[PDB]
Amino acid sequence: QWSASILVVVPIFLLLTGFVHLLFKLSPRLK
Amino acid sequence: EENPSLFALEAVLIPVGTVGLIITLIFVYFWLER
Repeated sequence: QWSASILVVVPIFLLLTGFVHLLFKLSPRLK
Repeated sequence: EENPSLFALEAVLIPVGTVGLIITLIFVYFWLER
């Protein structure tokens, strides 16, 4: 069985992880 | 049943919240830049 929340959240989560990597690349000890 | 109860489900609030977070991150990067 498929869930709308799972299919939406997977791509959105991918975008969020990409953003985290974007900031991490320009931030070593900054949080 | 008053008003669309299904419109208060999990799949509607979760994406908008995440989208807001992402937009906040890019806005933060832009502000910090220069």
